[PDB]
Amino acid sequence: NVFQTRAGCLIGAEHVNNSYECDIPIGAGICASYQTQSIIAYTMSLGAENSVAYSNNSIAIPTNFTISVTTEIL
Amino acid sequence: LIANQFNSAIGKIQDSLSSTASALGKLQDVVNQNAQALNTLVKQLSSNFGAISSVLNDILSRLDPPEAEVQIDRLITGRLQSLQTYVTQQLIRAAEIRASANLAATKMSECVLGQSKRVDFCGKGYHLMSFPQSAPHGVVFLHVTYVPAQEKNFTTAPAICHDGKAHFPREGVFVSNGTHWFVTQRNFYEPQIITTDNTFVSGNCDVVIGIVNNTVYDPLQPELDS
Amino acid sequence: PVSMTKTSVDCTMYICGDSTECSNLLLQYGSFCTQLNRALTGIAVEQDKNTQEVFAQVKQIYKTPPIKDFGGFNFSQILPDPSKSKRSFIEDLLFNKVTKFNGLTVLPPLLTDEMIAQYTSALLAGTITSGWTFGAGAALQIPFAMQMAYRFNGIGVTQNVLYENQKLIANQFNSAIGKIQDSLSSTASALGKLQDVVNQNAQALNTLVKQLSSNFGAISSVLNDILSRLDPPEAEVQIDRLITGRLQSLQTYVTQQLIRAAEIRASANLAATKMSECVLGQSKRVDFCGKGYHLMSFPQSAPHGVVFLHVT
Ligand SMILES: *[C@@H]1O[C@H](CO)[C@@H](O[C@@H]2O[C@H](CO)[C@@H](O)[C@H](O)[C@H]2NC(C)=O)[C@H](O)[C@H]1NC(C)=O
Ligand SMILES: *[C@@H]1O[C@H](CO)[C@@H](O[C@@H]2O[C@H](CO)[C@@H](O)[C@H](O)[C@H]2NC(C)=O)[C@H](O)[C@H]1NC(C)=O
Ligand SMILES: *[C@@H]1O[C@H](CO)[C@@H](O[C@@H]2O[C@H](CO)[C@@H](O)[C@H](O)[C@H]2NC(C)=O)[C@H](O)[C@H]1NC(C)=O
Ligand SMILES: *[C@@H]1O[C@H](CO)[C@@H](O[C@@H]2O[C@H](CO)[C@@H](O)[C@H](O)[C@H]2NC(C)=O)[C@H](O)[C@H]1NC(C)=O
Ligand SMILES: *[C@@H]1O[C@H](CO)[C@@H](O)[C@H](O)[C@H]1NC(C)=O
Ligand SMILES: *[C@@H]1O[C@H](CO)[C@@H](O)[C@H](O)[C@H]1NC(C)=O
Ligand SMILES: *[C@@H]1O[C@H](CO)[C@@H](O)[C@H](O)[C@H]1NC(C)=O
Repeated sequence: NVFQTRAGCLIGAEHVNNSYECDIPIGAGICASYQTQSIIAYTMSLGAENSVAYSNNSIAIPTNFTISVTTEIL
Repeated sequence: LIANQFNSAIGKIQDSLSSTASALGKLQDVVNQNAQALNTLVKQLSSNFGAISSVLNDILSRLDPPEAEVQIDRLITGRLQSLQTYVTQQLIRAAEIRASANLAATKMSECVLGQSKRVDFCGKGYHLMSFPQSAPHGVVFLHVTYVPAQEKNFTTAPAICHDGKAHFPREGVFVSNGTHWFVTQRNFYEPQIITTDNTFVSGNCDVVIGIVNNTVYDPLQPELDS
Repeated sequence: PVSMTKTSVDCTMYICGDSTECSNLLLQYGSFCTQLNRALTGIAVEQDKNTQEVFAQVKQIYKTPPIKDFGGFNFSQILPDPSKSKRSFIEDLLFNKVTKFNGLTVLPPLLTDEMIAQYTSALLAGTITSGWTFGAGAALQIPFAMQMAYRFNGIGVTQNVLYENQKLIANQFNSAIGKIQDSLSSTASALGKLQDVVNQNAQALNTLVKQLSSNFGAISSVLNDILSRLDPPEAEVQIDRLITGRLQSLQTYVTQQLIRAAEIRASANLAATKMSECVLGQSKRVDFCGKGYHLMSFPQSAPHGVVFLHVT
């Protein structure tokens, strides 16, 4: 069940082709995770790839609006 | 609607905090680092530092002064080194905490006592205000931000040609739903008929790339006709 | 500079490497070397937190449309090259201008260089196609000419100025980008700020390794030569001298690292603030975002740091 990486070699976690957000950092891209059960180690994903329809004459303008209230501890 | 959104968001802050305890990680890390440094300094008392035993009374008793002196001096060197390491760790940690305290002072004085345009200084999004809240060995803000949600496409154009003169919006942007043209503010859809009280003229059509053709209404013509 | 080298040092295998006698004797000094290991692990984690704070600011991963209709602005030098580590031209120039077994492991960074380059390319494409709305909320497309019109309206200059001088503006822009290319490729003394972080870490490590081969007042700077020559009683005195010396050296190095990492974290906080208030927006803070009236910025990654292009 071995799996060699760039940070060492991970004994006891299967390599998955998928890529979800980083759960347990490992090193050099890899990020472990526990999902149904077993522990998986993959290459973390930076986020949902989202192009934008940019033209030279198209725009986007909001109509509604949310008033969010975030919290910042210091 | 805005007041209801504000109250609902405050309630969500209440729920998040009252339920999940992993939100005060920063303050907890400060307290834990200090307590760990102190317990390490104390447990350093129970070390031999090479001496015959950590108990100073034991050394003083079981050895004559001429040699108990060198044993006790070795223990002194050990304990003094440990204490100096602790004081250096505290100096560095206090520099970092003062960095965070200057940051909190700046954040309170700009966010709370005013309204800062510095993006992502006062919570992701446009800033409205932010109320502080105390917390043990810290402070906690509630950055009331304004986020836009629902948008359409509205094919646009940089300016319009009415009588060969280029017309740019004084404060807004030209859009076209697919039927007619309108000038609206940039952050909230609010179309308005393109009158000369909203746009200003400059130059002509021979310059502005991507200009379009339309007639900008004038309120003075009907007042002259009537 | 944004991050340091995630160095880790093993107290035991450094001080008394491969000696149960020396290990046991060091054990009498208490939690000293556990303290050191915990400090260096704190530094090693803080480095990844620094890089995260600086770059990982965009929610999604935006990607420019292939139809490059940018009113004349070229942008090809900073957008990724799909034919390489998919980095941009100026990211590459920034790369190539920047240049043992004692428990001195060197952990790897958590965000690889290609993931860093993907992050800054996301930020760059979002900026290009949507101004600031992607940092203020959901990204709203808008033609680049109209965006630069907004920016011009920010510094107290009516839009018609741009809308009339667009071609001259695009020419000046592209020429300035080319000048940046030439400068970075010719006078490689521009990356001193990063190269000196690297040199300072290398010299700290070299001093730390040299200190291994000094007597500190003992008879032989080789623990094994001391062990294989003397009795336990005298060897204990000699080994005690060596342990004292090596531990003082290791503590000095770790304190230097703590101070330098505090400095680097100050610089990474400054880079995070700079990206948030400069890229993702348009700051009216004079001389904070380029000497002059500010228009926008474009981040470009670099080895252990970030590089902006303050378009003023
Ligand atoms: C803006 O968003 C609010 C929030 O979703 C919309 O109001 C909601 O409308 C639905 C329709 O039945 C109700 O069920 C919700 O209770 C409403 N929520 C709130 C907070 O009012 C609103 O319609 C949207 N548009 C405008 C113009 O306000
Ligand atoms: C807007 O309308 C004006 C006149 O109504 C157009 O002006 C003429 O357009 C034709 C066709 O492009 C040209 O050959 C002429 O030289 C223009 N000037 C005159 C005095 O005839 C103008 O082209 C229209 N613009 C758009 C974008 O439709
Ligand atoms: C953006 O700039 C690049 C660099 O000058 C342009 O690519 C060059 O194009 C010329 C002629 O088209 C060639 O001689 C160079 O070898 C090209 N350089 C590279 C690095 O490819 C590019 O054409 C410009 N973009 C636009 C839209 O004009
Ligand atoms: C404003 O400045 C620009 C840039 O210095 C001038 O544009 C250049 O003018 C020279 C000589 O007239 C030309 O050789 C260049 O090709 C022009 N473009 C660039 C990018 O250098 C411009 O003439 C100045 N005056 C104006 C716009 O009225
Ligand atoms: C993951 O990808 C590797 C090749 O990179 C392949 O050999 C393996 O079968 C894949 N496994 C899964 C579960 O997709
Ligand atoms: C209109 O905007 C939406 C974004 O909500 C986008 O998905 C769509 O492609 C746009 N329309 C066209 C014709 O591209
Ligand atoms: C804008 O894009 C359209 C669609 O490709 C193109 O026909 C036009 O030449 C472009 N430029 C202007 C100024 O409209």
